[PDB]
Amino acid sequence: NAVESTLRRVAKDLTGLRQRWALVGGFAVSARSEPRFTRDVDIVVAVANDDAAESLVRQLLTQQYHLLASVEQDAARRLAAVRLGATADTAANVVVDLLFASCGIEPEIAEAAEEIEILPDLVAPVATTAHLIAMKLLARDDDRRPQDRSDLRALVDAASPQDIQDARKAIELITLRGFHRDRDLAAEWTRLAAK
Repeated sequence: NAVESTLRRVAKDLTGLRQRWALVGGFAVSARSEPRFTRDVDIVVAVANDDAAESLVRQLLTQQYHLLASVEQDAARRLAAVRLGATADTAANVVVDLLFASCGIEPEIAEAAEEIEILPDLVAPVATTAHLIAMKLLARDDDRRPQDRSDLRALVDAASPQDIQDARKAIELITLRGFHRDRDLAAEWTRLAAK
């Protein structure tokens, strides 16, 4: 409700700014598999560099958002993501996460995303099932994020064989770019799948 209002708002704001963007997170998993409880908006935004990301964040802070946190890292792309606090709606305050260089394949995710009617009269770009599988494998944390393991099950159960292969190729690109850190994500996937 308030979450849905925030989604519509950030959707219209990013598109008006001509940003290459895609929904990830709960709305996207819900769209690709089984609707599940979602209380924030998670978006990938493909931009050229940190300077472009910061220019976009300053543009949003002139509108109905305030900055709650920045995620910075030692990589060539120092700005990984920002967390914004939305005030589109008035029942409760709602978080909006913008991901720039968090998983390392933000450009490919925005490019492969597909237009889907998420809400009545809201068509938004949604990450592919394969890209969501890759993202959830990377982000899985059972002490801090137990929804990831369940989301991953739902996504794999909803995927086609080609989706699975696309996910494995998405994992290799993440790894080629160093975003795996020290982890063999494909081997982790195999072991989770054995159950």
